[PDB]
Amino acid sequence: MNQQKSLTLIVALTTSYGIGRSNSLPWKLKKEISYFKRVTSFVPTFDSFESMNVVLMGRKTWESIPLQFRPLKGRINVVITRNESLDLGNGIHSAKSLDHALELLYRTYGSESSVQINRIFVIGGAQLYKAAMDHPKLDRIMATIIYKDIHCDVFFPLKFRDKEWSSVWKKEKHSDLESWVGTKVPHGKINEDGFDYEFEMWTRDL
Ligand SMILES: NC(=O)C1=CN([C@@H]2O[C@H](COP(=O)(O)OP(=O)(O)OC[C@H]3O[C@@H](n4cnc5c(N)ncnc54)[C@H](OP(=O)(O)O)[C@@H]3O)[C@@H](O)[C@H]2O)C=CC1
Ligand SMILES: CCOC(=O)CCCCCOc1ccc(OC)c(Cc2cnc3nc(N)nc(N)c3c2C)c1
Repeated sequence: MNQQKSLTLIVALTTSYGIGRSNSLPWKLKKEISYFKRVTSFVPTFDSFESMNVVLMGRKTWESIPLQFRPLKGRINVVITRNESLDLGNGIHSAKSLDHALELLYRTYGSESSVQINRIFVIGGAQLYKAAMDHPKLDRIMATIIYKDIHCDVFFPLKFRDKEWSSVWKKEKHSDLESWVGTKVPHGKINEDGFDYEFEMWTRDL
């Protein structure tokens, strides 16, 4: 009664698995953010009458996002942090672990609640990504690959695109990415600001 959905991780990362610098992103990509927004917000139309997605994030990611952009708009935010500390949010949820967030979500958004959960995303940062990679329900990574070894000080925790992980994690066809995300998605290299990047979807078997 708690294991009733897969998790999806969404991340932008360099070819060296770099995700962050000096507690922020070290690139400026508005289209890449709009992608993150489309994907994390997308609900099939028939369901969209009553259903919403969830974004789970570490408290350091929470702080990292500019004040203007919180909570992240038409999704259910849950911030994961290990001491019932002092957050202070407009209906904004707190849990001490990934599984405690899941239980809090299923208790709050039940068979009867007006709002119903479609998909659940883990949106960072490295510490929460590491918990999600270890979680038996994670089966999908939405990766934006950034083809530049931009200096980072925080890294994604498991080299899921490298040969050692290649019997577990498989890159899907672009048409399957678009089928999952519900829209046409740019295919191949996109250039904003001196770097190529591209959108990928990886899966593993549960
Ligand atoms: N490129 C991308 O797509 C993304 C990049 N980022 C970047 O990542 C950096 C943040 O990464 P990181 O430093 O790991 O920060 P995290 O966001 O993972 O936050 C870490 C804090 O969240 C809490 N936490 C995380 N995992 C758990 C867990 N399993 N159980 C309990 N509490 C947990 C802890 O809080 P406490 O200390 O409260 O106990 C921990 O100290 C920033 O640079 C941000 O810009 C973030 C998201 C996406
Ligand atoms: C109120 C007006 O709102 C508007 O007009 C719309 C602006 C939309 C901004 C909100 O979305 C943002 C904004 C900034 C961010 O860090 C600056 C992030 C964190 C981020 C970014 N890329 C990301 N990209 C990927 N592939 N994955 C992530 N996990 C991710 C993550 C967590 C998200």
